[PDB]
Amino acid sequence: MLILTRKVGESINIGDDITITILGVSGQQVRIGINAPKDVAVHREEIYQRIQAGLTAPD
Amino acid sequence: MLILTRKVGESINIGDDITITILGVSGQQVRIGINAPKDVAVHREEIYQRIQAGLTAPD
RNA sequence: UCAGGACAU
RNA sequence: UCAGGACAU
Repeated sequence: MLILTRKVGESINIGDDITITILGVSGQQVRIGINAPKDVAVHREEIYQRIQAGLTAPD
Repeated sequence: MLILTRKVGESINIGDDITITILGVSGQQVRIGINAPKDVAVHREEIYQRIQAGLTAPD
């Protein structure tokens, strides 16, 4: 686990092929971006539960 | 490239072993959390430049 | 901004 | 906002 603080217009990184960018905020909402190869997956925590059910590609 | 707009307390996911959470905001600041194995790296964009200089894991 | 592989900025 | 593998929340 890691925790750190950032502000709009800055970035964070993961692995050696992933990047994250805080595009800005709108009230409690926070617009964020993600940059990774299609060799990996990325979704909301909601959609992730449909995938970790036992797969990475639908029927 | 992906873009999301979610608020404090929400979560997002990457790969099959990474998770992200938005702990909250303060004006323009945005405190964030990350959860991944030590088999991968995670730092802010500032520290990432010390790593991509020729490596991906500290001493 | 209700969910996408797009900064719509 | 100071930099860590910790929500210090």
